[PDB]
Amino acid sequence: PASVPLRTEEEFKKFISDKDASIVGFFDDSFSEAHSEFLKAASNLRDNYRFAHTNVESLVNEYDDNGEGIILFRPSHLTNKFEDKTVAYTEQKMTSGKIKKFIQENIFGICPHMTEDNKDLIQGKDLLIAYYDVDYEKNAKGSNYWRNRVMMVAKKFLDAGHKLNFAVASRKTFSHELSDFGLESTAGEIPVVAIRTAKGEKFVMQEEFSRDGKALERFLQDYFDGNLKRYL
Repeated sequence: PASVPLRTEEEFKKFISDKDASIVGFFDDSFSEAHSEFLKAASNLRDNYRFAHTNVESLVNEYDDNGEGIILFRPSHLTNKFEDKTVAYTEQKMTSGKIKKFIQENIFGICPHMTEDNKDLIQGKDLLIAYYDVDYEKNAKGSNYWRNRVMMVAKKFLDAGHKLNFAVASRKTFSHELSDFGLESTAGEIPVVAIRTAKGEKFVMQEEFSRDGKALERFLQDYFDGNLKRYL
């Protein structure tokens, strides 16, 4: 069961309401070539993402116009003004390789919440993390407050040419990582920020994170300009 069959709208809504993203296939034909390739991708990536599919007419018709589509659904608690909750697979042809590329390029969006479960999928490319009291069980409000400030800045640099990934992470859960950056773990609300490049260079924001996001903005500008001393 690398992909969960969803036989009802209750089941589909239940599936997509998770704290992790959903990759849902919509096929009126359960034996199509494309349904086959869907299941191959689900099988290859079964531990990395949550796959489901459906042939429920009302659902396939809602999400696709040709009886053959895939929608990524981002976590509803992470919805934000900078991207949408859904991303439809846009290619005409469906292969497992192409479904794999699609999910990697799209599932996380601009600034995922990095967790113990997804951390190895977020890490590895040049990456800025903002560490603070991320916790959507007890602190949804403060979680969003800071993440929206980080995203508003990220999106300005992304919209310009710049290539860098962004994530928010619990300063607590990832306390061991902080020492790599000369940072300490606190219960504090105000984020600390460090970049690690894929090649291993580390850059640590020095100024306190201002609510107006301009400290983060100055840190990123300096990073891209190459005016930062690397940390160690």
